[PDB]
Amino acid sequence: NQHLCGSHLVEALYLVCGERGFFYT
Amino acid sequence: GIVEQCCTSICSLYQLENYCN
Amino acid sequence: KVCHLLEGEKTIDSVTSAQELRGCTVINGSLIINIRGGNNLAAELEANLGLIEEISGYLKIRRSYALVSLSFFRKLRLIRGETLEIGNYSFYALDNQNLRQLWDWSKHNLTTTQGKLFFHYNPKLCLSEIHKMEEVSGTKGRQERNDIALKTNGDKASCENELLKFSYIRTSFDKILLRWEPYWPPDFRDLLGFMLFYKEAPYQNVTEFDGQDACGSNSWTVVDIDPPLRSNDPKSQNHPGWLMRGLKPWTQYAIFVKTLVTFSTYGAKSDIIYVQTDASQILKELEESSFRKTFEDYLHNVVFVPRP
Amino acid sequence: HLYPGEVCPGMDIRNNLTRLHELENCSVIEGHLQILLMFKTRPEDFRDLSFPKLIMITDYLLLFRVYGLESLKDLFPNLTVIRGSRLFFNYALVIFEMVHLKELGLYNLMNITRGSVRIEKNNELCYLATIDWSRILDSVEDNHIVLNKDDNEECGDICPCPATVINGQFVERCWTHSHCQKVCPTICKSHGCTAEGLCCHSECLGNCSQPDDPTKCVACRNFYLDGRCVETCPPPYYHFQDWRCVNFSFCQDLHHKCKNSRRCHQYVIHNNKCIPECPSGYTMNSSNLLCTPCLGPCPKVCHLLEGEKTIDSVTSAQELRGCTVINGSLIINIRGGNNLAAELEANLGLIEEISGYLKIRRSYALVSLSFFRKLRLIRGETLEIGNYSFYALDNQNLRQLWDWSKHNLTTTQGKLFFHYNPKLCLSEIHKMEEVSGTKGRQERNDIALKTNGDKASCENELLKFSYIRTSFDKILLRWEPYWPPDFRDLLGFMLFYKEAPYQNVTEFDGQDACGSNSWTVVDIDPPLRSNDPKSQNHPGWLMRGLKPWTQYAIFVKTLVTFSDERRTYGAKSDIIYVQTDATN
Amino acid sequence: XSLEEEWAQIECEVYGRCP
Amino acid sequence: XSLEEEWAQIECEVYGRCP
Ligand SMILES: *[C@@H]1O[C@H](CO)[C@@H](O[C@@H]2O[C@H](CO)[C@@H](O)[C@H](O)[C@H]2NC(C)=O)[C@H](O)[C@H]1NC(C)=O
Ligand SMILES: *[C@@H]1O[C@H](CO)[C@@H](O)[C@H](O)[C@H]1NC(C)=O
Ligand SMILES: *[C@@H]1O[C@H](CO)[C@@H](O)[C@H](O)[C@H]1NC(C)=O
Ligand SMILES: *[C@@H]1O[C@H](CO)[C@@H](O)[C@H](O)[C@H]1NC(C)=O
Ligand SMILES: *[C@@H]1O[C@H](CO)[C@@H](O)[C@H](O)[C@H]1NC(C)=O
Ligand SMILES: *[C@@H]1O[C@H](CO)[C@@H](O)[C@H](O)[C@H]1NC(C)=O
Ligand SMILES: *[C@@H]1O[C@H](CO)[C@@H](O)[C@H](O)[C@H]1NC(C)=O
Repeated sequence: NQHLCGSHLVEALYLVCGERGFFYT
Repeated sequence: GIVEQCCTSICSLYQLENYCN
Repeated sequence: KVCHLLEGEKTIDSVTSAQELRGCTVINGSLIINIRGGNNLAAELEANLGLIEEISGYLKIRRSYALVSLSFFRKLRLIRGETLEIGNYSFYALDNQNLRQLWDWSKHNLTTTQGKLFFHYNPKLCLSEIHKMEEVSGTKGRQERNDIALKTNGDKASCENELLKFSYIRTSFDKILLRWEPYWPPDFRDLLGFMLFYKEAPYQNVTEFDGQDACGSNSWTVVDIDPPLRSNDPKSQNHPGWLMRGLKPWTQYAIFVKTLVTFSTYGAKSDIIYVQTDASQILKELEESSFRKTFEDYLHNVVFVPRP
Repeated sequence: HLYPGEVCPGMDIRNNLTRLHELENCSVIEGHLQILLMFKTRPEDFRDLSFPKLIMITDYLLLFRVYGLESLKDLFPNLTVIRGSRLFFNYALVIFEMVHLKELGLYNLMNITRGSVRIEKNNELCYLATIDWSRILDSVEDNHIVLNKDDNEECGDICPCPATVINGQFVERCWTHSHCQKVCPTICKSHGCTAEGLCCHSECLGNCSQPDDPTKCVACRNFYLDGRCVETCPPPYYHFQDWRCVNFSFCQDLHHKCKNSRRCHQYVIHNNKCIPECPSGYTMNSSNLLCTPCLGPCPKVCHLLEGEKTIDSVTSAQELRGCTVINGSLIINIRGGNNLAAELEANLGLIEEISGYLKIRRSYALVSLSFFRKLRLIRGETLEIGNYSFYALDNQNLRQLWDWSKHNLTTTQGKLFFHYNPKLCLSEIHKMEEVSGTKGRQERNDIALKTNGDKASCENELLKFSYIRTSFDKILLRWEPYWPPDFRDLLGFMLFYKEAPYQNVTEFDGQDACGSNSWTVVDIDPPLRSNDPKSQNHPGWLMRGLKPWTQYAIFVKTLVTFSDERRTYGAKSDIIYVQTDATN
Repeated sequence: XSLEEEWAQIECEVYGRCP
Repeated sequence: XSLEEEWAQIECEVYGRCP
């Protein structure tokens, strides 16, 4: 859709991944 | 990295999803 | 009166050198300009050079750090090329460091009648202005092999920016509230701020770079403005605004607003709007914002990991 | 009791607060303490949760988007030292977008051994102006604390505590309303004191329970061993992780783990230490796990992902620590007003060779590239597009490359590129063109004549004022003739004059600023080439705008056509303080 | 609302600065 | 001289400018 930057990258990823959570290795 | 993928380009929803469990 | 330049090739390099030219309807021979400083200038370059309408020789502007606009040549309308600078140039802007406005081509019909144009360096000056001149001045139509360089011109300049519309203009006798459209670069953090400009201006013939030089004379009461708190939803981007204070009753202000944006270029500027009310350090700030952007971009690049 | 609890690897806690119980026992973390991305939590979740066992993190602490954490006096009451062996970016403590964080609670924190503090965008965070960061860490300037509540609003930081003169007034220094800042007498600046103020033993980094007693101390300034702080590890304890002592069976076990299978670094022993890789010029011998210097060269080649590695901060540089050969191209993009030259020197200094290109782009605080202490070759095997092997763009304070009086840097192939380096004089670029051998093979170097060094004094020759004569309002000056090797490359002179009541005027930087108190530049077209090759035409200039009883700084610069010849840099005078005569 | 009061409301709405 | 007179002399001598 749009360029996701700053906090908005964090918000947008969070909405994509609300309960799943973010990855780490 | 995420900033090249999503911030300095356009992430598909698949690409955002690629960063999550 | 006509001014035959006895030396044929006059340089103007300060206010006191221009006063030789006071009251010159036309200038025979060529001019060079190398105006490089001045104080409390009181438009004293415009007064001496404003009358000039026709220059016989070439017009050369070099090193001219103080001048921002060439609108001090208010009546200039003809360069004749009857004495071309080597390379057959009739206009020659070299290393004008703060030249931002070549001329207000909307109100200017200058025709550099013979020989080529030359534009090298002049970083602030936009290629758009340069292209406007070569077509206003017949040179490009006349197949003049104009020597203007894409590289080193318009660099380090916010040229060819987007329009900002004003959406809201609510006045009082002594304060005016404005809101313009939301503007955001492709990355919103590149909006370091806006910068409003206003000027009590009884006549609707104002121009952005009029009455202005880079030696610190400036007719505009610039008001830098913080970036708005961005919304995720583009349809909930509130129209940013400012309540500019301390005005005078029933006085018409010329106003515009412009984006303050960090280079990655991406920026916007309003037209001048008129509102009758009612009856360097900068590179440190542009780094600091670019630094906090850099850290945040690093953190994201490090914390968010693509699963394999 | 010194570290009366476990030592734990680097901790990443994200998404769910559950993982924090890995910290339940740890007293020292041998790694980073990332705590981040906990949107789901509430203050309800942090009411109980505390890790008072934790005293010291070897690397960095990173708090980022953790919600409902109101204060760090809950989670880490006793934390005292963030060693910063490995940093986040150039930062040891990072507190970023902490949405609910009301007041920093790291009252016990006493030292940050390396790297800085970044505390940014914590929209409710007060109690920052109270902290005396000078006590916490030496590099207050590098510390970055902006966009918090204390930076946006009023903060009622009453703390009914030590008052320091760092602030203009005698503001009491307090982490929170409950907790004073633990200021300790000037004499004990890096080891601290007991509650009664009796200073700690010389090892006791930050704090101690019982004074001058090196086991009853809270953290170690140098090393930990067997419940005591020690200045260095005695044999047979090898230094491990630059903070603790480990015996050979420990390093041997770790070496064989990463041998047997990998996530990994075999922990070879060199120089009484235990290190991840056997350093440059050493190899591991006989399976004794002891680095021995090779016969024949055996450099530490460090191999770069897809042939590029960008050094943006300290952590990116430290990833190349000791990498005496780079098997890739290097990009330096230091950002921000803080010079990291010392850190770069420690990490990038040992790089003898680069296989790819070396690119310095948008480096702000990097005055010099001399942080590389032994870089001698840019093999240019890969090149920056345009076939460049050395590339430098937009570097805003770059004043010199390697001092070519001493160091030698060669390029096996590829061109030079130099654009928009405002303070880097073409002198220091042309010398590179020779030393690097690009000129020898006639590489068409893309070096911009008028974008490099335009904001720096560049004249290396000298002009002397042969003759001064002065008037009440006029100062007639002449100076020695000058012409470049080709007099046609002389465009003119430039006479700079300014008022100078006191002769403390500093040299012209180069930036031609037009400010009210800046140099009155006068351009001067050059004299007629005449008579003997002595050039018996001493140039001169008369100024008539001066006023009686006034002393004026003057100097002259040449103005000269730069060219591919590379031999024209110009001449400049020293500043002379001349005084006009005084008339009624 | 008044021009001043509305601006403060706008400032809170836009820049987040509220009286 | 006078500073002006010498300056006039200097200009003829070096810059070749004369009244
Ligand atoms: C924090 O403690 C450390 C000791 O671990 C102090 O570190 C030394 O400080 C001096 C300057 O004060 C430096 O020149 C040394 O290089 C430092 N050594 C090490 C090993 O880091 C540090 O000064 C203390 N900081 C404060 C503010 O007390
Ligand atoms: C400029 O001066 C010369 C000599 O005085 C004269 O011949 C010429 O016509 C003048 N220019 C114009 C446009 O008349
Ligand atoms: C200048 O113009 C004239 C006529 O167009 C031409 O003959 C002459 O060669 C040109 N010289 C240069 C240097 O452009
Ligand atoms: C507009 O015209 C008036 C004369 O009617 C003049 O005084 C004023 O300077 C003009 N505006 C500008 C920007 O020059
Ligand atoms: C911590 O200590 C408890 C009890 O001593 C133990 O059960 C647990 O496994 C230890 N480790 C962690 C990571 O909690
Ligand atoms: C020291 O070596 C012994 C065996 O010699 C080993 O059991 C012990 O674990 C080592 N020290 C540590 C802290 O592990
Ligand atoms: C630089 O080169 C000279 C001549 O080849 C050599 O004598 C000298 O040792 C070198 N110095 C360094 C620091 O590499």
